[PDB]
Amino acid sequence: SDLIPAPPLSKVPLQQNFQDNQFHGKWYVVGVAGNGFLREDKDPIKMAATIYELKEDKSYNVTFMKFPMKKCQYMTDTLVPGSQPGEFTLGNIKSEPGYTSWLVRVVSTNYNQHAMVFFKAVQQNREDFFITLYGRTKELTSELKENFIRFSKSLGLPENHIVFPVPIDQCI
Ligand SMILES: [Ca+2]
Repeated sequence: SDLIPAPPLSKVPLQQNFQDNQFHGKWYVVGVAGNGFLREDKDPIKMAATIYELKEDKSYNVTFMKFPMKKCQYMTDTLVPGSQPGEFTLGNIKSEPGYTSWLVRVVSTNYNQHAMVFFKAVQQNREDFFITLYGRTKELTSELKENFIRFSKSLGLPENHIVFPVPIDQCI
């Protein structure tokens, strides 16, 4: 009853010279892909803003809709500095009563338009991973979306594990 094994970090690019002070602010989740959820027809992933606040200790406070982003419930957690700039540990992506935490690698960004971010369970026995496509706006180019499908598939994901939330539903 297990998941598609997570890729090694060797297959995941890291944004070089990551600028933490340009990555802060509001990002929309334009695309989500992962091994741990299915493209539900009658309960779709909602588009939600994610807020990054940069702290003086170079952590971020991050505010986001709880995964898997089907209920209009938000949480705040912390991105703690990882091995390099642009890589972090995140404590939680939802209510997690088990021994669970997340490695976060900013794969690519241009700060003012798009980002792609990789997440994988830290725990040795866990295979959970996902990728988010961030937009400063609710819409991104065909080119940016196709590149997200490309990256997502490169990590073993089939098409039914890749979703683009409708840039609508402010969770009324
Ligand atoms: Ca946790």
